[PDB]
Amino acid sequence: MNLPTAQEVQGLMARYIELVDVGDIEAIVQMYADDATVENPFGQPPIHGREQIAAFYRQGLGGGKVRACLTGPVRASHNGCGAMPFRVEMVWNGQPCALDVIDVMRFDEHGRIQTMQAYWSEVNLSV
Amino acid sequence: MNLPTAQEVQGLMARYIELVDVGDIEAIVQMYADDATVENPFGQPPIHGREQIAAFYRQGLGGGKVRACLTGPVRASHNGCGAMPFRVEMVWNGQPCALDVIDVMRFDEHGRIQTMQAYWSEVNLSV
Ligand SMILES: O=[N+]([O-])c1ccc(O)cc1[N+](=O)[O-]
Ligand SMILES: O=[N+]([O-])c1ccc(O)cc1[N+](=O)[O-]
Ligand SMILES: [Mg+2]
Ligand SMILES: [Mg+2]
Repeated sequence: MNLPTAQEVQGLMARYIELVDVGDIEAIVQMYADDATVENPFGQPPIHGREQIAAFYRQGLGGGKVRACLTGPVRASHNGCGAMPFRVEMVWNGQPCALDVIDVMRFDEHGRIQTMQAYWSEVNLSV
Repeated sequence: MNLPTAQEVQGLMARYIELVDVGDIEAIVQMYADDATVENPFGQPPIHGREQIAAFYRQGLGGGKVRACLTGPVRASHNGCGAMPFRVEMVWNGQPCALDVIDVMRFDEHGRIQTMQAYWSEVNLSV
């Protein structure tokens, strides 16, 4: 595809959450542009490139026991960007916990994620 | 205050929604830096400065019949920024309607909104 339309952004961002929810690290990485950046949480320096991004998702999702679901609709733009609210459920030293997040994404002219910014801070974590 | 902490960002952004919900145009404008920008929706060129911002809110809220409420928690950063999901309820040619929005804000070193970006597109509008 080219620069995704608003409807395509909504589909791609929902697909991303699906891949996080099942923990398909390789499929997530494929959604990113080869030189994409991730800022997690927003406020921290970006990581760069598919290998660093793969390392990120392997760390976050490789231990298993992670689920993610949209908590409301994707809000898309007409310039290939969008924002979405979701909750990540995991386990903290064996206890269930949740993290509320908003991701902002910009897609490139091939429909790949160029930038991801994950807004959250520690008070978005609940035990 | 100085650059708001994560907790202060959560308070300021929730306060903003409160002021939108009651329609206090003057109090909203006061939350913005004198030279702030608003991008509504994200993808459109910014408006600039408190007068243009006041004109924006007078247009959006001056006709009355607008409510706004968070639909989930504010996601704040440690660098004075945050993102929040909310729903705006209004009336379209006399019929109830809703718009789902995510605002991203950056605050300045005085606790005023420097930039606001409102993510939404037409399929976030429901009649
Ligand atoms: O660190 N996180 O929990 C996180 C934040 C934003 C995301 O898009 C995905 C994840 N994750 O893979 O879990
Ligand atoms: O255009 N809008 O509905 C809108 C979008 C983002 C906002 O922070 C506020 C409003 N509003 O005043 O209604
Ligand atoms: Mg490229
Ligand atoms: Mg200033």
